[PDB]
Amino acid sequence: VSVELPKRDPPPGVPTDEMLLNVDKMHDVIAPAKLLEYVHIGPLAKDKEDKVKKRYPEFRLVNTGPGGLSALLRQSYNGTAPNCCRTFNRTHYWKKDGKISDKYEEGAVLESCWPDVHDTGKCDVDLFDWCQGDTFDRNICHQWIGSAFNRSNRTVEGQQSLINLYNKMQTLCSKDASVPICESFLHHLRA
Amino acid sequence: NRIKIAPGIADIRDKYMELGFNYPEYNRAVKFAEESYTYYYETSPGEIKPKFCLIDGMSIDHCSSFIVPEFAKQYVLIHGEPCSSFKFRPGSLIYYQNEVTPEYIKDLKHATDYIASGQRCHFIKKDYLLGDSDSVAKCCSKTNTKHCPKIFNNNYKTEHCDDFMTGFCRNDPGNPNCLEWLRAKRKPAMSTYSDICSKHMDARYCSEFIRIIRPDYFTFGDTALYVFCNDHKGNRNCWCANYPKSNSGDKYLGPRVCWLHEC
Repeated sequence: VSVELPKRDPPPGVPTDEMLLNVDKMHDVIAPAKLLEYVHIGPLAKDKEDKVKKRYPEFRLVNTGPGGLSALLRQSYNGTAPNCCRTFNRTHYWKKDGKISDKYEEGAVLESCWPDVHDTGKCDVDLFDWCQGDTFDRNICHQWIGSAFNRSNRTVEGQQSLINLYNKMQTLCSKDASVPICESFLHHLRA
Repeated sequence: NRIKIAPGIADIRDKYMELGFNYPEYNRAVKFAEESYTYYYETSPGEIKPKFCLIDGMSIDHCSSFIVPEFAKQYVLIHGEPCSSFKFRPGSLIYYQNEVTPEYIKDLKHATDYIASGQRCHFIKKDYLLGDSDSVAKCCSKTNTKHCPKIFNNNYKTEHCDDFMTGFCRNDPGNPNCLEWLRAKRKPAMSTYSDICSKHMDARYCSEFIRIIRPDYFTFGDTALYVFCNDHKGNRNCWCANYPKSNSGDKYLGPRVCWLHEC
């Protein structure tokens, strides 16, 4: 082709909010994400996507858009019972170096447990053992008992766990009602 | 040779590229579309598809050059249909019509380096996007909600703001936003205010907290009261829940509360 081809200059691109997203600063956005909810994290490299996969084992990396535009999709809650059944405030914790924290530092791994985990009935088996003996905290055990009395049973596991909890509490209190947990059980039965 | 471009009877953004070659039947035409409008609406319901054919190995930034920055704050770029564009006209969409077919495009690319492949620009509408903890603090605290997603700005009907508000409301428990977050009656809010009120039970927001929880979740207030009335045993207001007598602290608990007409 002897004739030189006319070359149109591409227009100067302007980035969006989506393409200016850094996954390193999105730990307060990704953590409260619910199930089947997308959290776009902007462009991502291979080392960065491996790092994100390690820091968020509960999520999945979905390449939504070209240029590495990825999003995280929550798949399951990996929170263990001992870590987040003993408190109502904590929703997720960063685990690293064999220790648990509520503050983010580099190299940590997110661990989130189900919203209103107590209402589901997973915490009953743990707090039943934790609320007898020297490990009895009055606030947490009392609030757990009170919220167990007023519980919206949505799933079959909910009713099953509630019935097991009532049976175990009744048996333990028939054994002895002077223990603080049976005192709280009797108080909330009266209430 | 004999390269030319002519606008057609359609809109100005679409044109015809004309080749006049020595071979008589290569004197042909190709309908190509290049965009020159900054979009402020949707080409199709719920989506924007500018005619910019983003070629492979090219920065995605240019794909957003055709959208107003205000309108693009809540659109995300996804993969589009495969397309072809001239290398010397990066992003000139090629219409696969009549003799134009992807096989012909591949043959032309093999013959000469005036053709590249890629994907059509495709923006979908989901919601606004946050990128740092400062924007989350702005959205959840409701100080500045000009650009905040529905999930983080929905008047505390979902637990997306629970973690931030848990620490935010310990500084100022009397904030109307904190009380309206408490009024959602989720466990983090009630436990945070139980911890707050175990030390400041003599404050107005604790009266409102007690009015909110009871009678469904009284267990989050009683505990708080207990703590307060075991720390401030000298408070004249804890003298019904915690009687000053050393042996008789539960003197007026339960139905006995009515034996003292001050309680």
